[PDB]
Amino acid sequence: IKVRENEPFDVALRRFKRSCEKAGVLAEVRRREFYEKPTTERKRAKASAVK
Amino acid sequence: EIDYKDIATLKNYITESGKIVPSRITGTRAKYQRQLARAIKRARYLSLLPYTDRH
Amino acid sequence: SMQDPIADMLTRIRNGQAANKAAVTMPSSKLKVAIANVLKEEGFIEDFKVEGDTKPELELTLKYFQGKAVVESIQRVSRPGLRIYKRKDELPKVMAGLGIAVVSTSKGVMTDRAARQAGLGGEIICYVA
Amino acid sequence: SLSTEATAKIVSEFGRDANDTGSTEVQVALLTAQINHLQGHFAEHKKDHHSRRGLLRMVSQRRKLLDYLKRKDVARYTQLIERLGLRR
Amino acid sequence: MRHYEIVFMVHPDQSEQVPGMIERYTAAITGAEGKIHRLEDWGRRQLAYPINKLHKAHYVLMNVEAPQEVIDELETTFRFNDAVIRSMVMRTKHAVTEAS
RNA sequence: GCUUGAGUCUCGUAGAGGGGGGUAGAAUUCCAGGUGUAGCGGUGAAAUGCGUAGAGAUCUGGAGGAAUACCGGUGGCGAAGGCGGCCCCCUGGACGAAGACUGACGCUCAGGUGCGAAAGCGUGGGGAGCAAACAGGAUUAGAUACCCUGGUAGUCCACGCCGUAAACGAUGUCGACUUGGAGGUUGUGCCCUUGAGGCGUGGCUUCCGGAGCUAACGCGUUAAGUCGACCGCCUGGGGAGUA
Ligand SMILES: [Mg+2]
Ligand SMILES: [Mg+2]
Ligand SMILES: [Mg+2]
Ligand SMILES: [Mg+2]
Ligand SMILES: [Mg+2]
Ligand SMILES: [Mg+2]
Ligand SMILES: [Mg+2]
Ligand SMILES: [Mg+2]
Ligand SMILES: [Mg+2]
Ligand SMILES: [Mg+2]
Ligand SMILES: [Mg+2]
Ligand SMILES: [Mg+2]
Ligand SMILES: [Mg+2]
Ligand SMILES: [Mg+2]
Repeated sequence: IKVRENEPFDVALRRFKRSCEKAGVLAEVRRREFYEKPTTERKRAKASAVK
Repeated sequence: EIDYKDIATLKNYITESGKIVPSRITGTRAKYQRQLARAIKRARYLSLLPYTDRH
Repeated sequence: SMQDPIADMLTRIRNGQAANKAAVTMPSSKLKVAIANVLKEEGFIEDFKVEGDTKPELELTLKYFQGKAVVESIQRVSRPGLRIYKRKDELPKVMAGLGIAVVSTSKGVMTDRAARQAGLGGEIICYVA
Repeated sequence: SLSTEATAKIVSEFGRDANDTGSTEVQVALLTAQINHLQGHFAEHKKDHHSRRGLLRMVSQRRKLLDYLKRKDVARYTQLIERLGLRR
Repeated sequence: MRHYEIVFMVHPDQSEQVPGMIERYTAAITGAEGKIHRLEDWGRRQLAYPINKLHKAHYVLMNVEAPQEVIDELETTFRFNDAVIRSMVMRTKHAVTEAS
């Protein structure tokens, strides 16, 4: 979220943003409510994540 | 874990952001990941820990 | 719910058998015994055994001939829901003679072969071949 | 769910010695006790439909145990409902 | 008799009323023959986020054994009382000592 | 009469089980103000819409309603419906460890009764966001749509109606019996606690898989296997869950 990054380097170095926010909870909340269908959606996040 | 007052042991179960850390990272047991959260929550309510890095 | 003990026998056998299991136990009773008898007598099991006083416990030894088991089919015939009673002239004869039908008469728990000889009838407990 | 204190007191009050915990008479009173208590719980609230199931349960139970006793010792039975105060 | 953890936070300006407060809540609980198994005047501590505006605030940990009644009034007086900007009476499960 | 079925008692354990009251932070909308200046917003592209009465953007202080990120999980709880911030109060069930009481007090259940998602109805309240209706803007041959700008009921609370869902595991309840393997969860006994453990012994659950079963698909000790007790229900499609 935050980066100090003091002296030597003009490279952004903010790969932290790909560690939480962004398309994370922000693609999530962006649209169709869901409500019970995430249930189904996450039942593939495990019907897959078994192997 | 054993308590919310343990902001010490506690502070190594949350990200910079303040967000609780999944059990799949901590390798924490089950029973305890709950004891943990329920104490981090408590710590959050009692201004003993931020909900947010906004503060 | 344990409302038919005899089927629980007929079946503890049936299963244990199909599971090529040597032994088999269960809570006993006079009625269980008298049948284990006919099963031994007529030779569908090695021998029975009741071990205990407070809470008696039928124990049966299963026979196996070739690879197969000796009991090809054990089936209840009477039962709580629907009881059966054949006279003497109407007693059944399983597998055309081969195998047998347990039956309880006023003179004890016999086979069809028996009860026919005994000249009387009873409740046909179950079939066994 | 009914103090160890009170629960004990009733065993003591209905069965033989304490320890005669499962005496017909004693269960009936032990339930009775809880049932009645519960009336004030469901007075307030009323919407507590789930917990209500447990209470009805309580009564299906007692009602069954009471029926049993009556078949056994109607004397013990009569005494019991006079003593608890139910049937009307 | 039930235990509770309990801990409130007094507004800085109203710090000086903390001694009397504890004095009071104690005499209130002991009053109904309830034990007082811990007490810890954590004093002005700094806050994780600001709250009611204003940072830092006086803390008071205090484990107790008392009837579910004096516990009630306590919870309310924490409302009646503006000076207390948070409180939280907790769990139970037997007394406790020292920790922190 | 019996004690194993079933009950009761002691102690604990886990839990989004139920009901009530408090309370928190993040966001959104809105009100007031600082700064700031001509665009914002929206789409596939647009337009309606919003902004020179200063919008959007940014900072600050407020108000209100709604839902509770992370934890979070083939995790958990309940009879089904369904139940996710945190705290207290009230309360149901479940489970486990010892023994102790009761002594078949059980199982199932037409009728009956209770419960029962969302939408819907009645009275008051409440109303941020969403959104049937409806209005506008597009698209299209047409566009009563999908898209966009708006937006009412409703979605929220109390009280009371309604009683239905693909209310599904499309698998009634209970009981006994029948090879295994890898997990998740949650109790409990023992072990130089000498390990973040070692071996056991329960309840629950996910995935495979054996016999067996199956039209096949598949199920497979949580059976759709082997058996019993009771209940519900089916009897070609349409007509009709209608008259
Ligand atoms: Mg009999
Ligand atoms: Mg805000
Ligand atoms: Mg603001
Ligand atoms: Mg409970
Ligand atoms: Mg109803
Ligand atoms: Mg509704
Ligand atoms: Mg209404
Ligand atoms: Mg619209
Ligand atoms: Mg229907
Ligand atoms: Mg379903
Ligand atoms: Mg297995
Ligand atoms: Mg399988
Ligand atoms: Mg079956
Ligand atoms: Mg009709």
